[PDB]
Amino acid sequence: GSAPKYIEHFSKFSPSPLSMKQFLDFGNACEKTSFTFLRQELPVRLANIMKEINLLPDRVLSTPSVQLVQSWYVQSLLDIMEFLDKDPEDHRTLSQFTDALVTIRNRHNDVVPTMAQGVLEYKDTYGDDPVSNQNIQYFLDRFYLSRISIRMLINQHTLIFDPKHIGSIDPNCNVSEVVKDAYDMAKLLCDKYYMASPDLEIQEINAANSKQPIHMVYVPSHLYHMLFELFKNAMRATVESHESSLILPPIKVMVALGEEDLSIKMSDRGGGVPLRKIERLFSYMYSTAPGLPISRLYAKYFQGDLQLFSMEGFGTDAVIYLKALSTDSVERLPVYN
Ligand SMILES: COc1cc2c(cc1OC)[C@H](c1cccnc1)N(C(=O)c1ccc(O)cc1O)CC2
Ligand SMILES: CC(C)c1ccc(COc2ccc(CC(=O)NCCN)cc2Cl)cc1
Ligand SMILES: [Mg+2]
Repeated sequence: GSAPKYIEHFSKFSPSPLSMKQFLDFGNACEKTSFTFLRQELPVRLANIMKEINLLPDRVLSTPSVQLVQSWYVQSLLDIMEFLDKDPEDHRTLSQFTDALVTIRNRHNDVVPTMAQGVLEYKDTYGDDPVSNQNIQYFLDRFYLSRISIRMLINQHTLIFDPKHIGSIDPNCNVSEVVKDAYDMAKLLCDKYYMASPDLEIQEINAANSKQPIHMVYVPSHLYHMLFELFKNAMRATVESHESSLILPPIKVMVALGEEDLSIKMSDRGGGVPLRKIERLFSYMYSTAPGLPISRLYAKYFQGDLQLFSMEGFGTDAVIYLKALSTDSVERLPVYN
């Protein structure tokens, strides 16, 4: 096989950050453009991250968990080679490719629980010192980011080439609606496991159009994933702090739209978290026993971020920061150096 020389040639190239605007303009600006493009860009982004995997020490590199995904990436890389020589125009050369993408998405579905079981066997084999933390944390933020960037291209392709929504993108994303959806769903999960559930106050704030409901251009899939996780905590927290009590304070969410920042605060009153312990809530390692950090990545992905400020003995605040503009909204891709 040539896979390591393939990795070699394509780890030369750089991932190409796309905007929302570009993602949309594919709308269709046609399959053949999407094909000719992706059959370069995927290899590039696969190659790039696979080059980084290979830079891990043998004590990590050797472990079952790693080699397994390292394998998947190869099998995937290879699958996309097949289409380098093939010319578009042929409606069947395009068809077989879409299939190829689907099979690859579905091959990679377990990356998360898998990487986890590698972390875990590391903590027990080698230990949980802070330096191990920074390394794991450095790498996985990048790995998992890279991972997201790839899913994004793949869904974009398959969902279009099978109109209001444009694949995983809503150009008219009513944010509050997504917020209810994530809440309702969390409420369901909460009630089920707890027989109660704090209510939800939402309040919009439209800087410019002081009155108008807040539409934005996003991948609502991603926005849900994040909101959902945040609620899960806001509820778990709110409940356990007040199980000996009667009255269950709601979960206030605020949505602010400014000149560039669309911000979402999820205030709970769950007896909060002392500052010392906050960094840890984003640590892949220090939260492996046998969430947020991934939700954080999803934010950073289109140039946003996700922060916690709690007040030990009151409650936590959790802000999702999104760029307000299709123009300022570009992929954050981990890149080689
Ligand atoms: C590891 O130590 C701790 C972690 C967390 C909390 C407290 C911790 O020790 C004191 C805190 C909490 C847990 C249970 C009940 N009430 C609050 N959390 C929060 O306040 C919280 C965290 C995240 C979030 O999105 C919302 C929250 O309310 C949970 C974590
Ligand atoms: C399972 C996955 C997520 C995993 C588990 C564990 C790790 C641990 O990563 C470490 C820990 C220590 C060192 C010291 C060193 O030798 N530095 C030289 C490197 N330049 C390097 C690395 Cl890459 C990474 C990834
Ligand atoms: Mg923070």
